[PDB]
Amino acid sequence: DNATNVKAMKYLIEHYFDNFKVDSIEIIGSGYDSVAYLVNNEYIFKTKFSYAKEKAIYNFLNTNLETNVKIPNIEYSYISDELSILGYKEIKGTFLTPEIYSTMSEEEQNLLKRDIASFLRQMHGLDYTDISECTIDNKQNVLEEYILLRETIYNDLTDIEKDYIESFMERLNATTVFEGKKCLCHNDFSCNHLLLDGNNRLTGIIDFGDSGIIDEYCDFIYLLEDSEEEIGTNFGEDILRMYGNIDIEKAKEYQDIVEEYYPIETIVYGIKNIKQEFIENGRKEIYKRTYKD
Ligand SMILES: Nc1nc2c(ncn2[C@@H]2O[C@H](COP(=O)(O)OP(=O)(O)NP(=O)(O)O)[C@@H](O)[C@H]2O)c(=O)[nH]1
Ligand SMILES: NC[C@H]1O[C@H](O[C@H]2[C@H](O[C@@H]3O[C@H](CO)[C@@H](O)[C@H]3O)[C@@H](O)[C@H](N)C[C@@H]2N)[C@H](N)[C@@H](O)[C@@H]1O
Ligand SMILES: [Cl-]
Ligand SMILES: [Mg+2]
Ligand SMILES: [Mg+2]
Repeated sequence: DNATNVKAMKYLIEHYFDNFKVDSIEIIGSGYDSVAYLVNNEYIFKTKFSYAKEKAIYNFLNTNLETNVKIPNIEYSYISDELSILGYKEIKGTFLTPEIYSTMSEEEQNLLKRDIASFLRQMHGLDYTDISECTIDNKQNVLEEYILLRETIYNDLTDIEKDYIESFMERLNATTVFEGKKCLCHNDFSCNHLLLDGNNRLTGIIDFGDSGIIDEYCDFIYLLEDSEEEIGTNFGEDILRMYGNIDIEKAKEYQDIVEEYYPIETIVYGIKNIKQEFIENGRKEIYKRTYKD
């Protein structure tokens, strides 16, 4: 089942990109709706059975970004309703993790943080007129997701579940954090998308698949996150200081609101994609959070 999925994708790549010969192909990653392949120890091929926005973003950034940090440069694309494939040369490096960060010297850490702040400053500073179609309004997306809840499963939720959702919506309505600067954000800027070179400096960034014109605060939500997957609040805070001209408390409020939203986001994903286990997981997560002392 490892060896069979790969054969079909080898076939599709050779069918759709005429002169492309697959000598080797293995799985390097996968979401719940996509799979990524390392081909010829040289190319990444991201694939999905339903990437046009993602392509437009790479094409916009490879034109306009001034940076030594490498990003996917799309050489192969096939995009249709039922299948999408993007291919580009693998960016070489090692992914940032907590464990690697804790072994870096104070100075090594500082340089990495400066590299990050610098990349974000450059991306957030772009004139985004040429990708203006790629706007994203998170508040309005939540209101629309909430309506879909009300139209589907909300009435069958428990009272505890409903209180969690209502209490979130009360907070969404009171917050000011969606009313600030908009700019082009990576919008999934977690350390599993950041690549280091042999000196532990930022050498590449991947997965601009959720990128768009959105609140400036968006690109700090994972840098600020306190979890096993991410480095820590202090990492995000120092990066925020280095980046400058940004209200740190509101960045944290933004991050905290999105974190509160995660279980509802999980439920909504379950409804939209008809996957009951996601509905169950998000509801379960509500109980876990409700009972943490
Ligand atoms: N070293 C390296 N790995 C890459 C590169 N591009 C993708 N990957 C690997 O492929 C995995 C999946 O890639 P990614 O762009 O994050 O897509 P995804 O997040 O699973 N899919 P989607 O963005 O559609 O949800 C990554 O976790 C990483 O391991 C690359 O340029 N270099
Ligand atoms: N894996 C548990 C964590 O999930 C979320 O964080 C991840 C976050 O959320 C993913 O959402 C998936 C479900 O749709 C999930 O599979 C996620 O990977 C992801 O977008 C980042 N690139 C990596 C983040 N660390 C939460 N915001 C975080 O609080 C929680 O600790
Ligand atoms: Cl359920
Ligand atoms: Mg990814
Ligand atoms: Mg992605």
